[PDB]
Amino acid sequence: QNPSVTISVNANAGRHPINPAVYGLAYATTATLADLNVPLHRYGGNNTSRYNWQLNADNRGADWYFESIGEASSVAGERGDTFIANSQAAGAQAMITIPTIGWVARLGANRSKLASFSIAKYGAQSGNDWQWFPDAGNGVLTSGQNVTGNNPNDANTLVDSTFQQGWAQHLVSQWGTAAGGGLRYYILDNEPSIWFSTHRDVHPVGPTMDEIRDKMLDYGAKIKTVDPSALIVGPEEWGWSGYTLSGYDQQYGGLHGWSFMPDRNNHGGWDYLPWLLDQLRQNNLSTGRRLLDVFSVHYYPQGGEFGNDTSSAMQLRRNRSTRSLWDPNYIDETWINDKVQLIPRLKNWVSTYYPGTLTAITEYNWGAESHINGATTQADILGIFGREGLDMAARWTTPDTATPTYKAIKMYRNYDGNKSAFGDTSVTATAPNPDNVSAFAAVRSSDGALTVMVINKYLSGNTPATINLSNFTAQAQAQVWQLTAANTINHLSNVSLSGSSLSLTLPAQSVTLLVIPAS
Ligand SMILES: [Zn+2]
Ligand SMILES: [Zn+2]
Ligand SMILES: [Zn+2]
Repeated sequence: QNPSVTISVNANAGRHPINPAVYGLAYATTATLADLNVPLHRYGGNNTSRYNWQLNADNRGADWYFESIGEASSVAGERGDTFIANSQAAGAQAMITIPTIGWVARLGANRSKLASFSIAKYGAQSGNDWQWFPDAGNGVLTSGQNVTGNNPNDANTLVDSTFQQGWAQHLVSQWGTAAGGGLRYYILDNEPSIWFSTHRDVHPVGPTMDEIRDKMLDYGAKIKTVDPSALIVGPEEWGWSGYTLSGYDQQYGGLHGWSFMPDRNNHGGWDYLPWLLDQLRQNNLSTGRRLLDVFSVHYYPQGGEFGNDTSSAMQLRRNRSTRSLWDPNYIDETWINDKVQLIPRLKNWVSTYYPGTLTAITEYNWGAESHINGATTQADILGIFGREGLDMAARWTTPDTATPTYKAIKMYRNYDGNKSAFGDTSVTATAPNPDNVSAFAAVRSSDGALTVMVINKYLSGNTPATINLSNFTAQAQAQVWQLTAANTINHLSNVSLSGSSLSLTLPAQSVTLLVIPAS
């Protein structure tokens, strides 16, 4: 039905390891972490920036009327300990976000809720938590203008690095050091550059690159001192603009155009993250101690695919927009309007401004989770991650178990229900056009088997495909597992060799895994 495709896989080219940390997830259950066989679990997000560990509570920020709400438990840090217990109960490494913003939540009498923009204290506003906290306004006047001189102490308390160090001490005491099997990843806040938006109530002015640098040096030292075996992750920036412009400049730009970036101008025209990395590198050179271990950013496509729009046009965009993660000649079809090639960009930035620093995308989501288009896209993302050498990744939230996207992940980490996974040694696999059909390959170390994932992104018609192998002696038959809109991981009939190649027909919008044993 569709034009035939030839995919060549050379087990001897592009050889490099695939860190299983690329299959990371945020907010999943022990059951899911175990079923999907994911080794990384992330506790992060907007509210985690306002978490007070001694009170065991946080502020929802712009997400929910800037309300300070406590957890049921009054035990300092139980949220974190419960998160960690659930993670290792599934054999997964946990990541805990440690506030750096300073203003964390505090509570009222008997752990009662507090609000940063009390309507009674600041006047009528365009929004409020009418159903659960009517006095909690959205911080916007009826005129549409933001409320301004609000007192940050209304629902918060100013804390510092020594305060957070205490949490690290609590963590190490309860779980041990990282070297001993305790918390391995400490994340420094969340999307700091846009604190002036998400955490407007407590940080109305965007942070300069100086203040983000100082906070990482400061908070990073405190944590390393408590646990030198632990790994620090940051800066968790939000997206494109936050890669070259500090929060101060992003905000300034929004208010006066982009003809003059003050913070950038005071730093020799340097780009934000490159400068931050270089700045950390210099400090590492002066003290001889590494404070940052993993360079992390978040990335969500901007063309509108993040959501549930499953029209043909959007599905096609999802088939393409995925290039922004690796393709150097792909201009993002959005306001970004530039060649982002994320992973190569992150790798080059680390290699150029702070060698030895790992790379990660701690937040991403291409949408359409309950739709096959979302699954082919997710499977595409996972393949790209392993091929491009991303060190770690954390999908923003875990897809529902009934979803086809959930299976897409499973196709890589537990396709047979036996925890069998995609290979750990990436090898070259080239497809003539990833937009309609992409492929990824690797060689498993335990089995020695060659695993080849083929994604047919075409919206209709069967697609005949032939896989040509190079430098791999395989048995006469390759196993086949497949996923389609039928939302079921099917174990198809084996396919036979025809020398050093195998052919098969690929259904439209499908994820097929080929397990080719060695010898
Ligand atoms: Zn600040
Ligand atoms: Zn304690
Ligand atoms: Zn400076």
